[PDB]
Amino acid sequence: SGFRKMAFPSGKVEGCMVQVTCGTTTLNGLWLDDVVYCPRHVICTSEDMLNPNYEDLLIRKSNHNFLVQAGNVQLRVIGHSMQNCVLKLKVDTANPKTPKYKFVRIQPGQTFSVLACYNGSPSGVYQCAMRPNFTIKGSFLNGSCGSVGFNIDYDCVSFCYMHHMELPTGVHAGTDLEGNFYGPFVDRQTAQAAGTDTTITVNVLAWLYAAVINGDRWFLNRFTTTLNDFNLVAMKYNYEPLTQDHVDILGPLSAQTGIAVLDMCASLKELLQNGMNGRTILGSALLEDEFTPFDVVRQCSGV
Amino acid sequence: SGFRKMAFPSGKVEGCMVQVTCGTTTLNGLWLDDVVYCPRHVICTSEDMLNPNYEDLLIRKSNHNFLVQAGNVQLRVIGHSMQNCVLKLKVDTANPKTPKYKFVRIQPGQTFSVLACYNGSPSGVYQCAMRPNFTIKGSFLNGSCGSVGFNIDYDCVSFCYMHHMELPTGVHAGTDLEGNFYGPFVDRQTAQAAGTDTTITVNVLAWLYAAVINGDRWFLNRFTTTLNDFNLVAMKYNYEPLTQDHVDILGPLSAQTGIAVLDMCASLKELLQNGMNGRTILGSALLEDEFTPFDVVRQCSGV
Ligand SMILES: *C(=O)[C@H](C[C@@H]1CCNC1=O)NC(=O)[C@H](CC1CCCCC1)NC(=O)c1cc2ccccc2[nH]1
Ligand SMILES: *C(=O)[C@H](C[C@@H]1CCNC1=O)NC(=O)[C@H](CC1CCCCC1)NC(=O)c1cc2ccccc2[nH]1
Repeated sequence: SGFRKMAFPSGKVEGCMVQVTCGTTTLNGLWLDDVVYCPRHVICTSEDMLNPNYEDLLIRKSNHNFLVQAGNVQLRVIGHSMQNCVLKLKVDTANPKTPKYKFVRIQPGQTFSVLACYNGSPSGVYQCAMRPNFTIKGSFLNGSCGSVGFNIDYDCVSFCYMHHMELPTGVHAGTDLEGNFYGPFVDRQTAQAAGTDTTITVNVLAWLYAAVINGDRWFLNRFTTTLNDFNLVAMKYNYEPLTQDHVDILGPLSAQTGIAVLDMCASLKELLQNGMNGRTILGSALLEDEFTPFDVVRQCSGV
Repeated sequence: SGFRKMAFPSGKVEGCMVQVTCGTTTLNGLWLDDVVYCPRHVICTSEDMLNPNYEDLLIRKSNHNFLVQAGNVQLRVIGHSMQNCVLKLKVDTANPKTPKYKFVRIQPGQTFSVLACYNGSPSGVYQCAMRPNFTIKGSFLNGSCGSVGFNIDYDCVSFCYMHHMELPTGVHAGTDLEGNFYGPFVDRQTAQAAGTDTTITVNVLAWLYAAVINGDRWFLNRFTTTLNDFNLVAMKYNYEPLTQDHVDILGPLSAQTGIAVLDMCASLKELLQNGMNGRTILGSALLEDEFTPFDVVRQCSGV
């Protein structure tokens, strides 16, 4: 029993983290085979953060301008190139700790683990969701750029996020490992800001199922609703619409608990219209939306 | 910016996890140098869980009754002994991945990271506090026994918890790595249950400071209180008393924010008597008590 925000074990990613320095800027890089991946804004000086032309900035660089350090061993850079908003630094040594890996872009509402790093040294690991507005609510200080987000399946690491910047509201923006930003954000200085966000409905329903599996039942009721009537309520409370595919994805949890999805939707409707009346669910006084149905199944396998 | 429940990177502990089987019972062990540590209840059969005599059960065992597997390599057991509620299985190979380590017993109100494991394979990592009643609110299924809790300081792992059992309320109980239980719990079948718990006041104040550092200020006020008047309120709301040592420990966070500790105590008094009036702090609608002052400083270093 119990239900925690749980990250994947981070050792396979720890063995990939390095430090990259260009000029006076230090951030992290990801070393896989003989390539180190990092944010291209490592090459930007304070004097040209408004409208950097990265193609020009990079043409003016040589391999020796990039200092890469893996633990206390310097890696020699033997090529450099840009891939969208990431740099690829070819080094003369393949990482002996390279795990099986993939580069996968995730969807809003999906979750992943972040290994926060500074100076190429891992500091902490935590779980995050990609919000509907393509930001993440992370925990990142100066120096954390190049830290990555990932999921692990069997022994394969699927990297899905590299950190680039913090927006004015304190949420975070970055790219996939092909260097393409999540959301309408750019690696230059603007007034860019997080757009309106919404709550991830299917995840809230998954977490209510987690709660039932863990013995929290007070929010259940004898009612059911139709999908259309539920989505009218969802729209009123800034929740994403629930689709039949979402209902299908919740099938296993519904079977395990014996509570039909539209029955649980009636509970969620009542929680949105009435609140919790001083009670808690899985130790929270808010409806939690950063657990996917797969996260719940993985963690609450057989109660 | 941002504030997350963050665990320590788990790779140094991943390299220590093994599987231990005795009879039909499989759980996890911790392999350090040439010793594997695991819960002694691995030797208990279903027929003697009410009043096992572990001294007798172990005298009837031989080394070959213990099957230890590290990845897909079997380790040969060459000695066995009991240390309080842990078994020590001497094996014929020193773990080449042994980190620098210590065995440290923690205090209630202290936090640590748990590497949940099954069949000697790490599954997830999360942060936990030792409650005042010496339970932990973990996430553990069948097979998780022998999973450990730890903190990391520089490159030294301080192991502080090994998992043994779940209580009837769904919270968890275990030992330090010397095999001594946290709290009034035993590794035999009884009606034992978690005793009354309380909220960790100094941790709530630390988290309010984290919130201020992260831009949540709505709960601040112009008032201050005395320590005695605050502790009268604490007692009414089942909070631990706040000591002058706690005030001293909060010194750095108070200096960084410019908010005196007894000024923040006045805010906490108002939150306990009035509630939050529909607002949130660091994404929570409850007062959070599983971050220590050190956790806050480590994560919110320089905003
Ligand atoms: C890389 O390590 C950091 C990570 C920041 C630091 C604080 N918290 C984080 O996540 N990235 C930055 O500091 C970027 C660097 C820019 C260089 C030029 C191209 C764009 C990225 N800057 C910011 O994250 C930043 C600047 C800024 C100014 C005003 C409001 C918000 C804001 N965010
Ligand atoms: C080891 O892997 C497990 C971990 C449990 C499983 C479910 N969640 C956990 O944390 N440990 C157990 O199953 C113990 C084994 C006992 C063997 C004999 C000596 C004491 C431990 N049992 C329990 O955790 C347990 C049994 C039980 C019965 C009734 C109410 C609660 C309860 N808890």
